[PDB]
Amino acid sequence: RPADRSKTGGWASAAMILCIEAVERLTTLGIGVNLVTYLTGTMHLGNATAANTVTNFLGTSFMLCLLGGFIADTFLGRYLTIAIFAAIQATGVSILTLSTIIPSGIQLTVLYLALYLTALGTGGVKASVSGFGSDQFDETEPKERSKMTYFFNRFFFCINVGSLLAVTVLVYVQDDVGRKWGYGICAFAIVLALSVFLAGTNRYRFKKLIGSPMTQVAAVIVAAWRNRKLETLSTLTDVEEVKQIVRMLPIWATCILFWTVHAQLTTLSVAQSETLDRSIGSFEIPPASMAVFYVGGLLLTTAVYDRVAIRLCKKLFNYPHGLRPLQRIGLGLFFGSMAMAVAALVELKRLRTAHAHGFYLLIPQYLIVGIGEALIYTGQLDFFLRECPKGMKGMSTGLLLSTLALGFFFSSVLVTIVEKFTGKAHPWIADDLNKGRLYNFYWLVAVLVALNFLIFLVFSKWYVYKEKRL
Amino acid sequence: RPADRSKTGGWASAAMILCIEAVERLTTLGIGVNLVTYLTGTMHLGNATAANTVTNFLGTSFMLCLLGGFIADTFLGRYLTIAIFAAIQATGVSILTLSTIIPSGIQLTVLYLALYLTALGTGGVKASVSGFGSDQFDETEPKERSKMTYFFNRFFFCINVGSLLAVTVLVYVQDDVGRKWGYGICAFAIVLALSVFLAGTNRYRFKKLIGSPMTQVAAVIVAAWRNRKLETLSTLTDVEEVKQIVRMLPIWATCILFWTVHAQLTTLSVAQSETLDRSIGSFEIPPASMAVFYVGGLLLTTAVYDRVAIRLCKKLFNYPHGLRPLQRIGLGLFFGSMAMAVAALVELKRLRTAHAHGFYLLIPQYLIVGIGEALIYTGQLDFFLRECPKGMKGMSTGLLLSTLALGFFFSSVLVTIVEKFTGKAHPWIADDLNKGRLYNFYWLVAVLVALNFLIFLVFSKWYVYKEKRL
Repeated sequence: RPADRSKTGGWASAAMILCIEAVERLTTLGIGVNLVTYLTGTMHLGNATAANTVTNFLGTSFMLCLLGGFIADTFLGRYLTIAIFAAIQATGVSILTLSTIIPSGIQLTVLYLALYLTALGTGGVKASVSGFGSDQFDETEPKERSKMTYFFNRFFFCINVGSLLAVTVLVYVQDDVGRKWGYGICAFAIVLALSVFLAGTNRYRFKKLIGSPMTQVAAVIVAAWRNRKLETLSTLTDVEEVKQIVRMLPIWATCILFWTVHAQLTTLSVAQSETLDRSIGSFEIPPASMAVFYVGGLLLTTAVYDRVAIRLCKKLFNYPHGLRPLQRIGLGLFFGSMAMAVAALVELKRLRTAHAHGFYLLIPQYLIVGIGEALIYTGQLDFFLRECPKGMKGMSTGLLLSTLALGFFFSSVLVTIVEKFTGKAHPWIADDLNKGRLYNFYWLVAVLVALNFLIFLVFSKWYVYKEKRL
Repeated sequence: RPADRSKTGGWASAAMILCIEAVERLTTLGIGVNLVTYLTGTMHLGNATAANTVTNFLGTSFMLCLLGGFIADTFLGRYLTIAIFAAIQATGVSILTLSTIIPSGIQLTVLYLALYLTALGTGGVKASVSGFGSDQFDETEPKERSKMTYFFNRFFFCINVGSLLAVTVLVYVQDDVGRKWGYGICAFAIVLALSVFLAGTNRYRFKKLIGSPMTQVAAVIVAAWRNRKLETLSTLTDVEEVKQIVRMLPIWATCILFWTVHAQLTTLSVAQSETLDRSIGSFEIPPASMAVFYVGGLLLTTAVYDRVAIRLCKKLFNYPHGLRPLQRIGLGLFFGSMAMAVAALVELKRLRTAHAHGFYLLIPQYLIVGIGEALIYTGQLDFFLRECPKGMKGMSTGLLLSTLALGFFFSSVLVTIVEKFTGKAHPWIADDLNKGRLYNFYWLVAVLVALNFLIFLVFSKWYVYKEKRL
């Protein structure tokens, strides 16, 4: 409740608060990755619309985080949003466990509820836990500057370990050990982390946060039709501030498509996994445990790049960031189409052995995505961070969240459109890959993103001209 | 965050806050009444070892309630007490549910925590939910007073339904269905209410509060030792009022021996239940489920009195209630030893029969405790409300909780005393009570309560002669 006391508002906060961060982030992977294998095997839904289902939860998961961020900053507290939404997911992620214990009519209503309740909690929690660990920070930071970025960096390459573990350990517990423990532990994980965080309310110092920027971006959007009827600095320097974001839009819209190549990764590649050359010597590998190559492919890249960035910046005379304003964004797109087409070539390189009459076959597509991801993500971030003012910086992260969600919603559209393409005989979005076609769909995304790549470079020459001529 | 809002601070306060009170209430009985049965044949403890582990829990469950009430009245609010101590209990009971599904040296280590975690949680929740949901009260009260008092009697005889069902179905879900669901439903029940509570942190209005007597009493004790070496209005008003709290004390001290008798019904009388004439036709009744006769006893003795109050107030010229101040306690203390006399007499009629070669036999004792309770409570409560200056009105519901907690401990002291002096060839409370002499343990209680109630009568004369002169 009162004014700062350095003998209370300290690491105690950094500890308990960020417990939920690992707890939530690891649950989103744990649940997310393998939800496909449940909706298929356990839930009986058709492969085409068993994937479709998942994207929309993921799509929500982010659109909710975008929607919930505003609620956080503008309404009743960035603290309370953690408390309200950790309690929302704990309820949602426990109905999922009870959903794996009680008994597709009523069974779906409960499932889609439990999922879009976990899509709700995650959206609110993720939007604040990160910014509440931050609320510790100081003016010129006396010792805080070193105390902060030592723990936070010791916390980041700590959740990387856990993120590998959610794909590795938790998928084994879901596929082999039964989804009762699989989802059940996630339920326990969040209830524990809720008391831990709420035990800390005391050792915390709540900071006065300003809810923006959209707050003004919408009054700009309302004055659209009062001006239609008409058809000092709020227009002199603020409308010319909103008209600067609409410029990110072409480049921003282009990104969405990478997140669909990243979506197809968890959906069908996991369903392709539940067939391909299974037995690993003595034991067996879980189908969904394939995403390890993407998590690895993600890790390794930024582990190498943030050691070789100097070697890029020295050979080619450049600014602090070793050729990544949007350069790294184009590179990701290049790999975006690579992974899809490789996955399409391999798709039939498995079929040309199934019809006429595996573990390594699905390794490229995942590995190519991870590399393409670490390149497109640290590109996207360090784009409108550097290409927007400080009262709009990190209100630029709002463009990242809409980018993601849109790509997952678009995969559902992409799969749904192809369902409305071929009805009779065998379509290219089947229930059985050993019977029906699928490589065709993997080529469609490989082309839709190859088209996008040429579409991107057109906007590349146009946006560089917007910051230099004007 | 700013001020009074009749169009905002509303009935969700009533709706969404009190459910935790309701959940906790069904969670304390549902676990409290059983537990002994779980520690008998599931955890495998001795009849005198398991029933003693219960009295410490339930005592500490109020010793905390006394403390949590002080936390709400002085530290980081009445909303935060609910927010912290519900999640704690939801952590605690989920550990207890996980205690009944995972694999005694390290099994009790996990079970005792999950217990005393439900105790710390339960305590803080009880001592702040009721006091926060009632936040609807207004100065002169504009149409509020009506909705206010009605909602609570649409809640108090709502939680009276479910408390009766907690002895009925929840016990049957444990004793028959399995302690997995038993504590499992108990756990989900609290994780749902905690989500609902925090969510409606809008249609809630919080008030600024301070809460004694505890503060001033200790501050008076501070002066007693700092002025020990010596052996203005605070000396004339603050102490002359503190002296008034030293007055309930002998009455308070006597009531302690009622909760010792009460505790036996929840613990030791559940061992006299399980071993006696089980089945009722085609379907059997759970051993713990005998408390329906106690719960029914209370609920009836209450409803019967709440009609035959005016009938005996008009016969014997009384003021607002039918000889309800300290005359009220007396009956409960006599009925306290009465059930200890009756149950002992029926014990030998259960034992002397078994050596010579049941469900009806335990109905008397449960009712006698229930009857005496609704009398001792409307005595203890309707005492210090009218028997202490209004600055400490209801700031003596502690002088209620302290009588309970100690009453539970005094029984834990009683069982440990009898075991050391009478053990181990022919013990009173042993591993097998048929191969032991139980009946005489009651004569220690029955006569103790007969002697304790005797000193109560010896005090009642010296009270309305030494306190009435003020």
